[PDB]
Amino acid sequence: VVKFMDVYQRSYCHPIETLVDIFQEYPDEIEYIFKPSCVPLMRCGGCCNDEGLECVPTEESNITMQIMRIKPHQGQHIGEMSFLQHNKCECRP
Amino acid sequence: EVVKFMDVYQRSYCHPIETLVDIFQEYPDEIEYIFKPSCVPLMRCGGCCNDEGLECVPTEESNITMQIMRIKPHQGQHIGEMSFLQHNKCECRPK
Amino acid sequence: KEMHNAYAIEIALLPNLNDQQFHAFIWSLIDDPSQSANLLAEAKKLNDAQAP
Amino acid sequence: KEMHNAYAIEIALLPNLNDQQFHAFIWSLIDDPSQSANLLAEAKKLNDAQAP
Repeated sequence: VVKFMDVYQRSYCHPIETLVDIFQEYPDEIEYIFKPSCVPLMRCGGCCNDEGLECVPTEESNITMQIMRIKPHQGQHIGEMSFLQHNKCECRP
Repeated sequence: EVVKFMDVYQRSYCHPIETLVDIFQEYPDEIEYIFKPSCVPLMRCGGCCNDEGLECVPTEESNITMQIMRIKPHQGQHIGEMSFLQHNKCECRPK
Repeated sequence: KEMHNAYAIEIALLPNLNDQQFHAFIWSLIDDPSQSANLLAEAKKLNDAQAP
Repeated sequence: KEMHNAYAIEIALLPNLNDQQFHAFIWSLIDDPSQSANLLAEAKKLNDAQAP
């Protein structure tokens, strides 16, 4: 059994590794196929245990990864793509 | 630094990953209650299969028990043990 | 430690606290488990001073 | 390791591999990067065999 305080601590609003679809970050790139199609990003997650609050990023960074891009039936390449990350999170109105 | 392709591939591939889940979403029938905390950390299938003919599904599942504060507003509150569904194994499989 | 969690549960059981107070106490406790008993008293004082 | 990642990139860019061979090779490489070179030669020999 997981103890109450241990739950509360691990669940409270903070940056957590979150798997995100690349198309969600780059919606105009629908013509392409990406490998991988999703990437691990530090994003604000968890609860504020309030109803007047919400977990939101107070500090952001950008991270660069090597992704394979395929335009079906005209070549593929592995290049660098940038993704927004959350460094600090807070419960806010 | 730049995340290498082989590391992005490995880390994004279908597997059980800690995911924060609304308790209300897992206990749809108890939204008279208010929970603290309102979400819990649960191992769940996530990631990609990089094959349009395959999908990431749980192939092994277990339950985990947590201490949660169950609040009946203005008429009580008490610590109760609550069970949640967890994903132990995730595989890419045909849809 | 079972004792630290027992104190956490006690503070959380005080009904008359609000969302903000609740969290302050629990998070302070989580950050510093040694202050567990003192944090319990102060919340007790607060809980009854906030009696409806 | 820059070496292992380079091998992974070379295999990934092979045009005639299918999604399954793709993954199998990359995943074997991750599992035992000391097999990177052999995995690439195997993958290259395969890619050329599966040419139109």
